[PDB]
Amino acid sequence: SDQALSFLKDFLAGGVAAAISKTAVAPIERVKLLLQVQHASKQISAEKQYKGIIDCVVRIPKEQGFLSFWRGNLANVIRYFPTQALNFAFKDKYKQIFLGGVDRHKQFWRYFAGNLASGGAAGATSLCFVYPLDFARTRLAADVGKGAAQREFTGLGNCITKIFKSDGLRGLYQGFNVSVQGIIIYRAAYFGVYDTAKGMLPDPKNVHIIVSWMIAQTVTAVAGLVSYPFDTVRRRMMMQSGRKGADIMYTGTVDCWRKIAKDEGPKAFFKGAWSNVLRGMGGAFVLVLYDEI
Ligand SMILES: C=C1[C@@H]2CC[C@H]3[C@]4(C)C[C@H](O[C@H]5O[C@H](CO)[C@@H](OS(=O)(=O)O)[C@H](OS(=O)(=O)O)[C@H]5OC(=O)CC(C)C)CC(C(=O)O)(C(=O)O)[C@H]4CC[C@]3(C2)[C@H]1O
Repeated sequence: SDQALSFLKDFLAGGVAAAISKTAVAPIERVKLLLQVQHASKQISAEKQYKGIIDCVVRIPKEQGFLSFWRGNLANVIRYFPTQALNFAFKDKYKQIFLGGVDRHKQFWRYFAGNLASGGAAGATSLCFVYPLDFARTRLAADVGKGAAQREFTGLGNCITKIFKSDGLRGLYQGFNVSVQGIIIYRAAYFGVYDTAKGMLPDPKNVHIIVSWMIAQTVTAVAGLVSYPFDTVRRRMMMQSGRKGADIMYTGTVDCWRKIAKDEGPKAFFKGAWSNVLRGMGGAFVLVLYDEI
């Protein structure tokens, strides 16, 4: 060996691992979505909206079947491979266009900005292609329907083809913009918090290693909380595609930040935020157990 098809078995493993953690936490990921976008559903009346996580998981199995926890999951397992291909293709290029020729230690802010753009551009590129999967994934999760007769979509494939035959690609991509704003916010917080933090803590390796994990998670959760409102409006807009007239609670991104803060208050933006913290730590934790011989 020295060129034994090495580069791709990682790819397979990397995707197989991704599939496993996503599927493991798919149940809580669905509860977080429901709580997040239920207030804007055609199915969930006001007298069906869940009181929280427990209320939700205690009711879902009975309402739609135990397997419904995995409703919309398929897209989670797919997305990995197509996304990854696109990174091998642009991520590096973006790094050099924006971070090229700048020394992180002698230009902190020019590195902060360049790195945002670097991640912002790449994210926008990948989204551009797999966004639809996130769309379907989110639409299906919100499908609180019971039988295939009280179900908005009979699946991912249908969900895609349906909305399209209803709004072309425009429907399938609602929330795009704000999700791109969100990504930059996520990244600014992720790093912003890791820089201030790297100093407030002992970097001489002296800090067990497991404590190092819990802090990485801590940082992933903080970053995820700061950009959560953006995720919230993003999802709320996805909900609209296909809903021709009447119920249209939102018309545009601004129309969304608007209605919410008004009708739902200053926090509706964080509906599912805690659930999303659990989903994230749970996932990172699954990747831990996964590393078995
Ligand atoms: C408005 C919002 C909220 C805040 C920002 C994003 C993410 C958290 C942002 C995030 O993940 C991004 O952040 C990572 C941390 O800095 C960055 O890694 S890094 O380069 O190694 O630093 C990831 O890049 S990648 O190159 O590895 O692939 C990047 O992924 C993308 O660009 C994924 C595309 C599918 C978009 C990805 C993701 C996740 O972690 O849950 C994912 O979908 O998998 C998004 C969920 C959707 C929201 C939630 C978007 O709705």
